[PDB]
Amino acid sequence: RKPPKGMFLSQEDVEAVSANATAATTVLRQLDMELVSVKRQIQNIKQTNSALKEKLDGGIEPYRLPEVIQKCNARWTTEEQLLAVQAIRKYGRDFQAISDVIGNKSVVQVKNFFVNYRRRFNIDEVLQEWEAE
Amino acid sequence: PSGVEGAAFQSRLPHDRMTSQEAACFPDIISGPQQTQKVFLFIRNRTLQLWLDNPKIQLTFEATLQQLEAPYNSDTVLVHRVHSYLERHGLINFGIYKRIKPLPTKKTGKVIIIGSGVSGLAAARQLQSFGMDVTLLEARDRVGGRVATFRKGNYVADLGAMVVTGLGGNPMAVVSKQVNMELAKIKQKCPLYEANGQAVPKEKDEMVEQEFNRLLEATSYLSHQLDFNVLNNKPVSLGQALEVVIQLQEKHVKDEQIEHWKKIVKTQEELKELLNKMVNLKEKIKELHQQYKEASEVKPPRDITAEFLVKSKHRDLTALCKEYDELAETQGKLEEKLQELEANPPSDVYLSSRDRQILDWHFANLEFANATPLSTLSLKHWDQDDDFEFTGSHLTVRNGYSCVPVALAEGLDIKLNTAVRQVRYTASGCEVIAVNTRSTSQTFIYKCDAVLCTLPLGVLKQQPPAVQFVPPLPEWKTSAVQRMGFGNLNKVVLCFDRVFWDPSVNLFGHVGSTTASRGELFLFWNLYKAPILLALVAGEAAGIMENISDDVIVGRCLAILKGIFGSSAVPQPKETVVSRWRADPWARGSHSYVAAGSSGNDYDLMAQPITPGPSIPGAPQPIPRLFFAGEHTIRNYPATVHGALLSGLREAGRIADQFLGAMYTL
Ligand SMILES: Cc1cc2nc3c(=O)[nH]c(=O)nc-3n(C[C@H](O)[C@H](O)[C@H](O)COP(=O)(O)OP(=O)(O)OC[C@H]3O[C@@H](n4cnc5c(N)ncnc54)[C@H](O)[C@@H]3O)c2cc1C
Repeated sequence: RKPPKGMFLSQEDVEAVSANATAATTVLRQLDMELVSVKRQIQNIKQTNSALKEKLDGGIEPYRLPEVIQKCNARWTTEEQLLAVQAIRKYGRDFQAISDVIGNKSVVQVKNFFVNYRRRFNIDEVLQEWEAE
Repeated sequence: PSGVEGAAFQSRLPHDRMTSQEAACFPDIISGPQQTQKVFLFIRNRTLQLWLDNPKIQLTFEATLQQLEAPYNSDTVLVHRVHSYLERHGLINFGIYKRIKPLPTKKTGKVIIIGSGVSGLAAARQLQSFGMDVTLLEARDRVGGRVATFRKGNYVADLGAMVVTGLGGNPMAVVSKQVNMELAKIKQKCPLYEANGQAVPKEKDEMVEQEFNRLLEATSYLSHQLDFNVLNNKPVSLGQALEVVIQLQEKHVKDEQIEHWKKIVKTQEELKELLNKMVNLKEKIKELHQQYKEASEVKPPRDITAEFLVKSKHRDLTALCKEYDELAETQGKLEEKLQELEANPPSDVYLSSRDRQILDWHFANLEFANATPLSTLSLKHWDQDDDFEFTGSHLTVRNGYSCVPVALAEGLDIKLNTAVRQVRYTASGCEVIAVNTRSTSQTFIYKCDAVLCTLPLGVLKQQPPAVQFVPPLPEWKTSAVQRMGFGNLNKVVLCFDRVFWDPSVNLFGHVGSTTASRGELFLFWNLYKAPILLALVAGEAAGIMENISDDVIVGRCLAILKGIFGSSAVPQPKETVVSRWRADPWARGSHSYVAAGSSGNDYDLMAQPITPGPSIPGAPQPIPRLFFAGEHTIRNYPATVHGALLSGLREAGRIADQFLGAMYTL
């Protein structure tokens, strides 16, 4: 009921290899040409990817910066409030980006700023200006 | 097995069940209660055992009843019926045995037997044993037919039959006790040596052999499960089926390579798309870095928009440097997956050249086994007789198989050099017309009640005919003769002054360099006391090699042998012989086979006797006159000495039932 292990025989393939005097050698040349053209496309893309790696030579090492470490202070200086209002204008509600810019404020502290100074920095208006872009 | 159950087995009967033939002779018993059947079966089995324990002497009804206990020796007529059954059909008191009751005073009925091979000889003994007048007509100057033995000096080698194919269930077991056959077992270890002369490595030899067996199972799957038995209104052969199966394995190799290299491109194009992302992101990073640099040139103190510009470009740049680092890790994962894939390819080929040549040896060996090219064998039916194969190892007849027919010939009336030309059969009787093979104008007429034809299938096939039937054989017989296959297989006997080969190895192969020549001198046998090597010519090579001379064939044999054992180790042979069974006009081939578009049923058709028309119109349905035995007439043991023997025993029983009556059937 099952053909022996590692032996492949299907109704479809038997009918395909029979039914002509040279259906066998047709089907086996078809797959030889399919194979050579797939190996063509490999050599093609290997040379393309080899050229793309020439352009990545160096990595991004000369274009990297040091990381600045500083403790999440809850005191908003006027400097930091002014940085926030601009970050809101540039980034919208991306609280993570706003936090990274200011440098010493956690993501929740930024979300509090949105609530505490909504009226006084017209944060509604600033977000509408961002949405318009 | 053993006991009474072993006697059933050794006589090819089921110990616990009544056969179809028994049902015909004992309908009262088999239709009757199950208790009486067990009594019948025991009597039968016990009677067989008594014969088998000592087949050197006749087993009489009296002696049988003597050794039966109660309740089995109760019914004496049942025991007499069973004994007569077994005797009549050659299950007991067959072959060469001392008779306790000397042959009857007056002979009853007259039978002509055409051919003095094992089938003819065995029938002749039985008919004479039953009290009939028997004469055998034989075209050759000897008995045995396709049992032919070469004898010169102390060299002895069989050009025809040479192997007993196991003793378990084999009637030749009984004959080996009756006649001195030096049966020596054949060790099946067979090393192969390629065309160059180098042995095939043990690792490779097993790889190819296993593949051969898997290829065969595969054809069986094709036949039974997929029903691939007709193609273009033509029956499919075993050879065709094997090509189709092989082609599909080559296809699968290519399909696996295809989908493997397709995985490499899919990964390579995933990498291409990633590297383009990285080139463009590196260009943005380069530009954004410059902008941060420029915004930092504006030295402090500075307004808060200028400060924001520095801080926001710093953020934007590290965010893009994160992205590039993630993409750079994914680049490493895809690049290692390409080494994985490129290190582990599937198979390059299904079979190499050396592989395919070794495989062709296994196909040649199968062509030897069926005595015909694989393109001729029925896919469905080529192995129909496998289930009846005997147990035990195969044995060589070391003193020459001719000892058997020569022994069976003793006491029989055999006209040698007598070639039958015509067989006439009518409601009144038969007339066999034959000539002397030497002076063919000298004509003989044999008048008889019945003719038993053991002419080979190759002879029956001859067009134009060697033997004419009057009236002609009916189409149901002639079509069976046409459909049945008659193959070919030849031997080359090489007699030397000394042994230059391994004396502990009975056989060894030679792998030919081409498929066309795969059967040519493909196997050598070392079976005899004297230094004799026997080379086989199987498959398509058999027929072709008959038109090449002995000197050239023997030269090709030595060439091969020099390759395996070294040029100075192989002398010129003292004596050589080459068989040509297809050329032989009293054979015209070697073995029957189930050809494509034939079946086992054609063997039954070959065995069926012919009944002539009535002599005068409106006269009653006459008696059967022309009977058939031989190798080619026995469905379950075709193409063998034991089959021939059994077919002879069968027909003697049928003829005697007909012309002497069967008292035992009441
Ligand atoms: C090379 C070879 C190897 C073999 N090896 C084996 C083996 O290892 N084991 C095995 O079991 N079997 C083997 N056999 C098969 C075995 O030899 C036969 O199956 C068996 O001997 C045939 O017996 P038969 O009586 O049916 O036919 P045959 O033995 O051929 O007898 C028929 C007789 O009819 C005669 N005849 C033909 N035409 C006429 C005519 N016009 N008038 C009168 N007589 C005629 C013939 O000369 C012959 O004597 C082998 C056969 C060959 C060729």
